[PDB]
Amino acid sequence: GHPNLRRIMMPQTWKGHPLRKDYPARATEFSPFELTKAKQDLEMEKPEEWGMKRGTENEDFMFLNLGPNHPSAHGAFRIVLQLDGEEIVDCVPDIGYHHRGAEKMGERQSWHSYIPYTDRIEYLGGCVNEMPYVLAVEKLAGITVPDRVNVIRVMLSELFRINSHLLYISTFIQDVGAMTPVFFAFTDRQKIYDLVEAITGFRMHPAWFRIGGVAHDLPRGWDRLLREFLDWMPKRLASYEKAALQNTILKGRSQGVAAYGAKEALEWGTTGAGLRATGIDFDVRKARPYSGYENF
Amino acid sequence: STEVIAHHWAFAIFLIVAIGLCCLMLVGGWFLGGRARLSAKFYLVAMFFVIFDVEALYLFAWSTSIRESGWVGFVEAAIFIFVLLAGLVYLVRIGALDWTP
Amino acid sequence: MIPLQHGLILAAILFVLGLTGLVIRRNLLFMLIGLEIMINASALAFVVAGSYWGQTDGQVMYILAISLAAAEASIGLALLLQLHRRRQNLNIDSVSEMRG
Amino acid sequence: MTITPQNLIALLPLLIVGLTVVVVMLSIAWRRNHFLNATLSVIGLNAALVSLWFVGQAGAMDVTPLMRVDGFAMLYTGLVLLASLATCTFAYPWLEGYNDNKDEFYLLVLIAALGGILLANANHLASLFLGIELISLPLFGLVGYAFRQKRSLEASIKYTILSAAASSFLLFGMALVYAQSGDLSFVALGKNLGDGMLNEPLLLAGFGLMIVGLGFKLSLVPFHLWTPDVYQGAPAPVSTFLATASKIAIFGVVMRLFLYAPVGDSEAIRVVLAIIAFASIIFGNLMALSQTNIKRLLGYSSISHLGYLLVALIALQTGEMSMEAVGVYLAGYLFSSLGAFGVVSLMSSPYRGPDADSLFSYRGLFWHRPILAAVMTVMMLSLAGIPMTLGFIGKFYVLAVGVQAHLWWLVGAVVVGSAIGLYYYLRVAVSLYLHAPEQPSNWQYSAGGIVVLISALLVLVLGVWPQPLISIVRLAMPLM
Amino acid sequence: MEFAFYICGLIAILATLRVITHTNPVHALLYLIISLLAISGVFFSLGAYFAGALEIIVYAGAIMVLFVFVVMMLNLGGSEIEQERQWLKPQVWIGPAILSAIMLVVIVYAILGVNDQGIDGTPISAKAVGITLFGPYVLAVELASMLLLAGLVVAFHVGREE
Amino acid sequence: ISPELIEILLTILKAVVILLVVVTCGAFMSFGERRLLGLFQNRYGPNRVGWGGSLQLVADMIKMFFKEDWIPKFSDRVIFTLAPMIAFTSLLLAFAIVPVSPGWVVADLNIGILFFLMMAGLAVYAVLFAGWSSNNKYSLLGAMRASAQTLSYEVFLGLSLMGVVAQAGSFNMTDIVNSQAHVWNVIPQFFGFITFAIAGVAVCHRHPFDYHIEYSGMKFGLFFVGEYIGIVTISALMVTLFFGGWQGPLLPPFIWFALKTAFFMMMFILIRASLPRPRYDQVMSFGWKICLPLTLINLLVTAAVILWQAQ
Ligand SMILES: CCCCCCCCCCCCCCCCCC(=O)OC[C@H](COP(=O)(O)OCCN)OC(=O)CCCCCCCCCCCCCCCCC
Ligand SMILES: CCCCCCCCCCCCCCCCCC(=O)OC[C@H](COP(=O)(O)OCCN)OC(=O)CCCCCCCCCCCCCCCCC
Ligand SMILES: CCCCCCCCCCCCCCCCCC(=O)OC[C@H](COP(=O)(O)OCCN)OC(=O)CCCCCCCCCCCCCCCCC
Ligand SMILES: CCCCCCCCCCCCCCCCCC(=O)OC[C@H](COP(=O)(O)OCCN)OC(=O)CCCCCCCCCCCCCCCCC
Ligand SMILES: CCCCCCCCCCCCCCCCCCCC
Ligand SMILES: CCCCCCCCCCCCCCCCCCCC
Ligand SMILES: CCCCCCCCCCCCCCCCCCCC
Repeated sequence: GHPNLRRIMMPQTWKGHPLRKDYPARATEFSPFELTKAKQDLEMEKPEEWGMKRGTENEDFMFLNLGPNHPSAHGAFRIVLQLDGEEIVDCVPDIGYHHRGAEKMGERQSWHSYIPYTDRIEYLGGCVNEMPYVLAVEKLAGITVPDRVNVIRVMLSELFRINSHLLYISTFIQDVGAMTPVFFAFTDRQKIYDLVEAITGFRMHPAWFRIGGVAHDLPRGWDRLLREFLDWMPKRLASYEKAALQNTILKGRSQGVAAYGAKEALEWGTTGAGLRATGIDFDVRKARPYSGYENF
Repeated sequence: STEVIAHHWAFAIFLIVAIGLCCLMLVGGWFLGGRARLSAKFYLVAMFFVIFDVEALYLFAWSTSIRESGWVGFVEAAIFIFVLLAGLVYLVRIGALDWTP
Repeated sequence: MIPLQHGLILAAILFVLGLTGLVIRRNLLFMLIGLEIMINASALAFVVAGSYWGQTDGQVMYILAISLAAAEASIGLALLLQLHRRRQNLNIDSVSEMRG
Repeated sequence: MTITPQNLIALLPLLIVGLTVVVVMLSIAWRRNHFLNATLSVIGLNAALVSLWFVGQAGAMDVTPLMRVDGFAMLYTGLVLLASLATCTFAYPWLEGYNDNKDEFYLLVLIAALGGILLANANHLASLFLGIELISLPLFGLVGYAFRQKRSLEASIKYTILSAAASSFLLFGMALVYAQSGDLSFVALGKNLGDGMLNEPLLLAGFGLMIVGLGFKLSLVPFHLWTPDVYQGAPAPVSTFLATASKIAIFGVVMRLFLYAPVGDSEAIRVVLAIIAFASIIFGNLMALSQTNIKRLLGYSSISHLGYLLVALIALQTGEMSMEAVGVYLAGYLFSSLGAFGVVSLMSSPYRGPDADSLFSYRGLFWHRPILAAVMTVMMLSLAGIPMTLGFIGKFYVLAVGVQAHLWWLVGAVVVGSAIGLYYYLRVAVSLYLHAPEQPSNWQYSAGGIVVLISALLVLVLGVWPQPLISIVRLAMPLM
Repeated sequence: MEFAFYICGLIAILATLRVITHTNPVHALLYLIISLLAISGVFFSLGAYFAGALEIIVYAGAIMVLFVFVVMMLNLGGSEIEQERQWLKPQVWIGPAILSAIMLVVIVYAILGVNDQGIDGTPISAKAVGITLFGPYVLAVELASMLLLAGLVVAFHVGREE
Repeated sequence: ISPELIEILLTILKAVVILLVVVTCGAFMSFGERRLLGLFQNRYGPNRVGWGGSLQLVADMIKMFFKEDWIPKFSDRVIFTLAPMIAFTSLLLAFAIVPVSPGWVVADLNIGILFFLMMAGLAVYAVLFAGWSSNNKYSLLGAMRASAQTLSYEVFLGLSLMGVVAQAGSFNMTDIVNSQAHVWNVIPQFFGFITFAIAGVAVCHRHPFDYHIEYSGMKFGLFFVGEYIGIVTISALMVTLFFGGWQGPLLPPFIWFALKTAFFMMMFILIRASLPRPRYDQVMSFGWKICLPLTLINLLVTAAVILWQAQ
């Protein structure tokens, strides 16, 4: 009864189902013939197999490819846009251009050597991506971590949340058209990266959480960098707001664009800022508190 | 005269040197280095540009001789600009100039 | 010291070239192109006539001529767009239903 | 020159129609209302028709180096305004069935009426060229107002390309005339010649190209081939306007041009116009012998009747009653064509979409629409030059003018073409009174029927008593 | 100014001749833009400075911008007519060629018999044209505005999409 | 050797010097846009190729020259080569009327700003030709949108300049800069100034009003150098039309003209760095509904004040 049951992570000319247990997890040998065949598929790439209808019946239904290569940090993906002039009438997103076999790797790494792979799930998140994996393994192991471990993990999760939110706000402001706040927000991200480099030894993928705690203790002097960042940040945030986020051109580009209510957010599984913008006060840190978020 | 023909020769040399500079740039770019249906809104806005451009040329001719035409010419150009703005209000109010409906 | 006859002859040459292009081309866009050529040749002839007599009248009727040319090109290209919308070809020999 | 408040009083119908254009455009911009915008258009046209009285009280004088207002301009302004009012009245029930915007029709009708007024008052090559274009372009829009209908799009394309060609021909002719003369006023087109040198080659060539453009706009042979196709493809109220107002205004400005120009009495232009008039009469009558559609038949009728008018025009310098003959003929032809195209428009309204055929099927019209059949057969008799009708009075005037100037070839052509016209007009009338195999109700349809009934009564009454029309045409005399 | 006038006229004639015989619409529009620039140079040679300025501003800057707009809207790549080349075969074009040659001969014979004192080429500035435009030619300006309004309304009504 | 021929040679050399300086200033202001964006974005910009980055432009020039010249196989070669040619020469000839000093002008035409309008129309042609000849759907669509933008703002470019033309009573550039002998035209023609600035930014395809993806090698360099030459031309034109041009109290006339022109070039860069890009429909609605009636009312009030003050 599925309307269009096709492959979504692999190309349609793929033999086998990779998450089955009898599938070889490792990479097969690269062959230039497969590369030339897939290049031929790209060059000769029919708006009927994708579930599209009205294949230029109004003599204005223009087709364009929005991806897959992108001049943006969100990654690589393709949308085929059908337009009446400038109006979108149908869109089929084609994803899987960033598939890494993370779950199949989860069946191929140990409980400890999988944490770097958890790091690169959402590569702007870092320790935030480490957090549910190590909490679930601690549920499997029966480990109740001490309160200092919870405090450290909450600190690093909030630091990486600030880093990711800064990248998101800068990227949105650059998408609207203002090109200075991305430079300033990346300077702030460099301050956060200085603190994270001091604590963990790595910038973006620290791989620092462990089963039952963290990799090392905090280095002697982290609080000075945290105080520097906490003094540095709010003035720059107010500068970002006044320079770009209260601009009426940005508001005209943003307000009333691609809106949905609580019903559409619930029926599509939308979570995070998109869910809470509809008035649904559902945050995991309050509804199902984890890792000592009740103490903040 | 002398100054007028000198300025004419200067303008001619300006044209010649500019054309030769662009041609020489393209020739040097070519020689050097190794080798290995749209909607009706575009027509509508271009047509509106054409019509308001010839009405603009009328205003161009008026504007350079305002003092020699007196208040009568001001009244006539006021009627002209009033018809211009009535046509503009008619175009806006019916959604002709709205890119999106 | 430019003869009026030479300017009028140039304008007449451009007019008859525009008329030939209007006749021999079945494409409606090339007929509109020919119409633009003929009305521009008429405007050039009037400019030559006004410059020979030393009057602004030639340039005034040039202005009226190009106002007509702009509006006629607007209407003709709108009709051409409509023709291409409802019959997908610009051959006017298809548009010959009324006869006799 | 300059502009005076007295000149503004003589400017009254032009200013009133332009103000109506602006008011109707702003009313469409406010809210698209069909009834209100049609009411505003007919109110403005009636206001101009009433302001003709104040123009007459102001006298006759030259309002601009371009415009000259006199009795002749008043008469032809009145004829064009009456044709525009009838076009609006016929167009409302037709536009009741039009699915797209119905409000631009009256705007284009008002702008074409403005061009007709300018042609009526024209005294200059600039004003003549601008008035011709100001009539033509709204007719480009009105002929293809039902562009989704294939026939109307065909007619609009044909009219647009051919009239752009004719306008460029006319423009090149004015260019050659201005190169020869140096003055663009009508009174000076050949003034700088003398001692029998009126047949200047460049002046004759410029007037020939002007004759090409005007004879296109008047459906004169051999620039006549557009007329049946454009008349058939256009909407029937547009056919009414294009048959009456455009032809009347362009013939009036041709009358002023050939009366005021010192080259108007050249024998070469006279012989060329005689050839064109002979060919126009004979050809327009002969092509309507075997026509089954009423629109093409009326187009060939217009060709023949403009040939008769041209015969009245050729004897302008030789005769003395030529202008009065043209005025009486134009009033009669206006009323007859208004009635005929009004019956066509009333029986072709409402517009039943671009897919359904707009065939007239005039056979057996009396047995379900008796009054329209009586009006239509009165028009068919009137176009034939049969007595009891005003068209006979116009034909009698054309014959008297031709007899006075000894234009015997034109008189014989008028008689032969009148006989051929008798045949096909009478065939149309008896077909109306035959038996058909198989066989609105608002006040605007009633207004259109009242208009065609009033035209029929006027044709009959001024056919049996033409003295008031002759007197009010002789009262409308231009400056000598 | 004499040599400029003759060279610009020759360029305009050659470009128009290339226009009426070319098969690519964009190349034809480019050649006609070249011809319009040449006729503007003809205007500047004769002292009609405002006419040449409006020839490039409007004729070679607005109207054929609209033509190029329509051509690229239609995506005219030479289909069903470029595969024919019918106008290049003699049986289509020789007849109109004799027609236009006879008309040109008649018009040239009429042109050669006029009084000709020559064009001095004294520059008629745009100020004088604007004075005459709002003096003796007031009603021409107002009714030309009405004419352009009519063309605007007609082209909007016909060239909609729906 | 005659004094008339000496004067002719001096005027020819003057025009050649003006042309070389505006072309060099356009290229070095591409470099200066990079450096000024670095200044406004809390960084340095290119400052390693030579002293302070002064030899950077030579490096991109050599890279542009010694690149593979590439024309698409299914494209029109003539139009593809022609579009950068027009985009360069049109705004170069638009600069050819700007008086930078008393006695330093290329052509003292009686049309002047009309010649600027002609050149702007030809620049629109350059954009259209670049979009069509690439044989790419993305470039064609982008050229359609960009050309409709430039039409929606050239519809009032001249009408914005008509206030200055009406006050000066002439089309000549030197008459325009002489009409501001006491008050600069930015004070009376302020609305004309803002509308002309908006239209000049829009017709130069500059931020925030911005088909180049198929161009490469020296053609892309020609496109960019033509764009920055258009920036120079529009800045110098607004200096001459609204800021007096070469007139000033103390400094030499070139010093005043160059300072005002460089200030407006820096204002171009600051406008690029600051403002976000509006949507298409709002941009064209602003061009049609707002700027055109503003220019018409500005011309009407300017004429009324001029005729009222003519005693
Ligand atoms: C040498 C030449 C270069 C000179 C450089 C200096 C001058 C540069 C001029 C740049 C002009 C840029 C103009 C941009 C206009 C954008 C108009 C627009 O789209 O506004 C839309 C926006 C929102 O509209 P709304 O209806 O609310 O949309 C709802 C949709 N959800 O509506 C709004 O946000 C309302 C305000 C619209 C814009 C008003 C005008 C602003 C102009 C830019 C700022 C100029 C400041 C002075 C700069 C220095 C001047 C010398
Ligand atoms: C060399 C071989 C051919 C090369 C390719 C073609 C290049 C263009 C050739 C034609 C145009 C330029 C001719 C040369 C003009 C040089 C200046 C000149 O002669 O000026 C004289 C005159 C100045 O005015 P005035 O005051 O009357 O002068 C009398 C002096 N007391 O000037 C005037 O009155 C007006 C001068 C003409 C108008 C300005 C220039 C117009 C250019 C139009 C170009 C059109 C496109 C050409 C494309 C060619 C390729 C197809
Ligand atoms: C790819 C190349 C294509 C071809 C490009 C052009 C090739 C030829 C270039 C050289 C031509 C000769 C130089 C031009 C003539 C200079 C003299 C001149 O124009 O004089 C006439 C007039 C003088 O006015 P002024 O002296 O102030 O008045 C006092 C009384 N005489 O001044 C005027 O009337 C000035 C107005 C006319 C100026 C014309 C300038 C060129 C216009 C065409 C640009 C083409 C751009 C490329 C193609 C675009 C797309 C097609
Ligand atoms: C709601 C419906 C729509 C309503 C309307 C909306 C649009 C409004 C548009 C308004 C436009 C106003 C333009 C006014 C211009 C008048 C000034 C002028 O042109 O004066 C001419 C005169 C110089 O002329 P003359 O003396 O002959 O000298 C020339 C030398 N041969 O000049 C002088 O002598 C100097 C005069 C200086 C005057 C300066 C002050 C007035 C102009 C600047 C206004 C600034 C406004 C700033 C923003 C306000 C808030 C928006
Ligand atoms: C010019 C004089 C009047 C001409 C005729 C005008 C129309 C009059 C119509 C009156 C009614 C006619 C009825 C005819 C009925 C025929 C019945 C035939 C039965 C075999
Ligand atoms: C499918 C329909 C095609 C129609 C093509 C029409 C072409 C007409 C060509 C006319 C050629 C005339 C040549 C000169 C004739 C003698 C001189 C004029 C008459 C005296
Ligand atoms: C953006 C600026 C473009 C300027 C182009 C013109 C350059 C001409 C160079 C002339 C230099 C001398 C000017 C006259 C003397 C007055 C100034 C003396 C100090 C430079």
